[PDB]
Amino acid sequence: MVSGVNVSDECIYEFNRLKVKHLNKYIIYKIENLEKIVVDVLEHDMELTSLDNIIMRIKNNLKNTECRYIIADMPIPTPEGVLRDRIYFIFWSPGLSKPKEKMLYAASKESLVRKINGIFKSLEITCDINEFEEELKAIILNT
Repeated sequence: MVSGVNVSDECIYEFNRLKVKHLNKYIIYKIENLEKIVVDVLEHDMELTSLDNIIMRIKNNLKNTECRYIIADMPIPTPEGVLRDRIYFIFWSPGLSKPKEKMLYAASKESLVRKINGIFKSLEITCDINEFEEELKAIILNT
């Protein structure tokens, strides 16, 4: 939809540091004051290797009552497999987030994604925070 939020330049700055300079393992973005998409969290630990561990770390930054966009460089072995890093974009949209926020995040998602080239897969997760970790894994693993 046509709601009124724009995208801060630091957003793409950090994504590029993740994608190109591999200095970030994941970035969590949020809408600040209902009108600007901004960086909420950056994981600089480029020595984080486990998928399950990265999913756990992301989960600990999320809540049942607020929407987030997450970009994560996921360490994923080929059907071989030689661990290839894939960029996932995740729209966390839990049920207990208020509607004003749910709609705004959904209506703004495109504004963010269309600036972010190189995404391996874009995902929407709307389960309870208790199943976040299992659901993301299931999705990632079922191709």
